[PDB]
Amino acid sequence: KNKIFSLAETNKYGMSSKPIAAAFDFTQNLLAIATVTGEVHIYGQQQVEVVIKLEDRSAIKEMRFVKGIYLVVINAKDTVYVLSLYSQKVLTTVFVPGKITSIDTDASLDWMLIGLQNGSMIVYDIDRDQLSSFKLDNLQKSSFFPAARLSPIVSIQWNPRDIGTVLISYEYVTLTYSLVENEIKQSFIYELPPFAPGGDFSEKTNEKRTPKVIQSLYHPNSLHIITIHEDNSLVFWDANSGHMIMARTVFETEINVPQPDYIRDSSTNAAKISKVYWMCENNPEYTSLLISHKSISRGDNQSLTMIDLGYTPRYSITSYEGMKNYYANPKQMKIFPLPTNVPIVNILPIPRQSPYFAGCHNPGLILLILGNGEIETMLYPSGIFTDKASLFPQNLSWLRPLATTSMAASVPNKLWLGALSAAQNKDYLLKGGVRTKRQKLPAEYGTAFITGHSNGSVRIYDASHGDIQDNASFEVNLSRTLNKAKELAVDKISFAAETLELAVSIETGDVVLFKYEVNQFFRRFSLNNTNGVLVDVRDRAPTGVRQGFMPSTAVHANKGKTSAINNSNIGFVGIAYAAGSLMLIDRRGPAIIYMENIREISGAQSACVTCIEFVIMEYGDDGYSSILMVCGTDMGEVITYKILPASGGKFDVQLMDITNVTSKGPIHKIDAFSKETKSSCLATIPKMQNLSKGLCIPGIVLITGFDDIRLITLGKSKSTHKGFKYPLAATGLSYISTVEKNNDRKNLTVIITLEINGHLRVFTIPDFKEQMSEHIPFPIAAKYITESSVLRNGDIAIRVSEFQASLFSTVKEQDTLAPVSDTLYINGIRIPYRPQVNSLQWARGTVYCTPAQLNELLGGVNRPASKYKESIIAE
Ligand code: NA
Ligand SMILES: [Zn+2]
Repeated sequence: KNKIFSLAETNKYGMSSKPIAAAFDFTQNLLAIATVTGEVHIYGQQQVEVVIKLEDRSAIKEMRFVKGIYLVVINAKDTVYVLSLYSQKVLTTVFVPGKITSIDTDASLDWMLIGLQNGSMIVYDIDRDQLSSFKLDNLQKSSFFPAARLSPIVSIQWNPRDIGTVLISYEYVTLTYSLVENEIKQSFIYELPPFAPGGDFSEKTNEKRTPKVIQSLYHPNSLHIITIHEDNSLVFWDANSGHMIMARTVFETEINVPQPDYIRDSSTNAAKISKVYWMCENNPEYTSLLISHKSISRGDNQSLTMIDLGYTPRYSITSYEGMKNYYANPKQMKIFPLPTNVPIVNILPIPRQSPYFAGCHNPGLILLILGNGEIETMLYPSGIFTDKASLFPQNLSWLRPLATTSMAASVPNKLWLGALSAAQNKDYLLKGGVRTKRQKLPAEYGTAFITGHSNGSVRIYDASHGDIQDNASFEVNLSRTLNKAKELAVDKISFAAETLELAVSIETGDVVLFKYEVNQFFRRFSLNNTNGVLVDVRDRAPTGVRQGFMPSTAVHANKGKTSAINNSNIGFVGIAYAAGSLMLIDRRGPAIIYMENIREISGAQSACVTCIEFVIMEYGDDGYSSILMVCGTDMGEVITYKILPASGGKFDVQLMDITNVTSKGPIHKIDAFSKETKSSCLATIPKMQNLSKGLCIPGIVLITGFDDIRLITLGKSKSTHKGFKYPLAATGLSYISTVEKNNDRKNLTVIITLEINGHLRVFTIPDFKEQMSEHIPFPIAAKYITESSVLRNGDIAIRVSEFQASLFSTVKEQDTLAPVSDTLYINGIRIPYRPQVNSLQWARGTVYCTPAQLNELLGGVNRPASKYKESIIAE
């Protein structure tokens, strides 16, 4: 009933599925990340983010930004899509005649080279949506190995300084090809004589070998090239003479020389090479190689290796031996240990100097997408990994690193907005696009989101995209507060919205308290230093932050993991431990005012308290309101405590009673409302101050069990209950206002419920008359569904999966403005001049070719004008 309620999704957070591939455009300075189900997220400065969903739900293999206005996306079905960063829609879909095994594009060119399984190479005109007549047959079969198996094209790359030359690798031969002269310029075939050790994974060292090629790359100067093979061999060649300069691996050289008495001196089990990147610094004369390794076993066997080659000797005055010396004695080699044992699925360097040199021009950061969906960021060349949420839009923080817990709360905008105004994100990395202003009409309450991570970090921000809320956020790190590096996974979180206080529990059982406030402005700190349970960590506050969530106390009970926590809005914090202990702390102090193991009080077989809540209402029938701490146990028991203002501003704790309320344990949600006004009875400072008035407010407490809800009156026996067909995921009370008369404001208190399978319901209380019944529109993960939070205005924040959350509204009538999108493409940004062959490095030998001339070669003299408005715009 009630035309008042209607289910609608208001917002999405994180990603609807696992990230699988990424790309970056230097010119527009935008980051694109694609998922396993065909969605493409494009990010820019601050919170700029646009999502484009492909018709096909197939996974994305590769993406490239071209001409600064197009995004080329290729899915698993070898279907090529071309997206417009100008109109934010798909411009064309193309099915490729064959299996795509390699490609290459260039930010300044309209052409994409495509290698196929059959070893052929075709060229596609991205700008005019047409295939070129230019096609290459399998050169390996026709010119080098006719009797060999039909080889596919393993890799293709545009010559860094000459758009008219391309580097092509087949399995057993690599070669440079001139599109202008239409002929093979040079070839390179890596052969090992008998007794040559070869790469770490080389087999039958006794015979002659031609180890398959897995990748080919041009040296930034374009005069040398490297070929990497299956045995892990790294071979450097002079691109013009074809002379093989030197063959080596990460640990040795002269691997091409026969050594019948060779013995592998390695205390490190080899890791097969996955991919290689040739980087260069601001000044192209300095370069380095970044190498990734496919794991063996399954334990952190995925580290990155960097070989800094330093200054490249001048080509014209360096002998082959000089060059061999250059490659044999790197300026430096360092291994970058990956924080995780999870396999890397995609590596993307983030260029800082220009879009050239295959997008590796002075990258100060490397983006990594892991098989589990986590996204890592490693500073280059330092190798320092960072999880600073502030570096990218907040929606990406759900991935860096994955959230282990989360919640949402209705917070009063009064002080909330003041805190956000002073917390704008001023140090994000991306610069592209413009965030479209989406001003949200004022409200007394806003929505705060809070996430915990395996990292030990906790992110805090507003779920809205308003002027002040959109780009504001806070991040607190327990690794600092605790001077710890392992065992930091956030287990539970409690956020007191009225006093902006925070309680964080970690996997060890320790709990740290924080509070939004002004800040005070050793390396030996350890919780085990003192014998006290309350450890002062006030001085462990973040250095340069004038204000924010500052730490105060660390709770070191040494009582195991927590079973429940609740930072009240009245200075008290309740903490329960799986082992049975129950603790009550008064922030005024701070001090522990109560601590007993509830197992010695249970009438049932209660092992621990599974839920804690603070209320101010009449206990039983004593005629006045009291401060009551209500606790639900894993066995359906409810324990009620009275918190009484005592002498010297302290408080006494009095156990009122323990009652076995339901066989549907455990109790995981507690709430309350007044019997007459049906307004919230959760404890608040103003309510606490009113105690001196001696008012009496009888109320009803809601006890949420496994699959049943109990309505009870504290201190009384009578009650009611409502059972559900499916287990309950989350419940909560909502307070709504409905106009109807002439300007009459009639409020309504409803309870909203979410079952673990995704079904959502709204009921009026205490009669429990259903007002709405609908299922969430998509599959939801049982694992995270229980983190969901019902909000004060009828909204509900739901965690759908490991990387996704959605905000839903249940109240139909709402002040909704038509959806709007951010701007991605910015006009007038000039794409720099591509590097050219240094007449100073290799004078002559090259054949200058302008893009105009390349366009004629590949497109023909009568190349049509494109049908895209984007073609002319991009000039
Ligand atoms: Na926001
Ligand atoms: Zn349903």
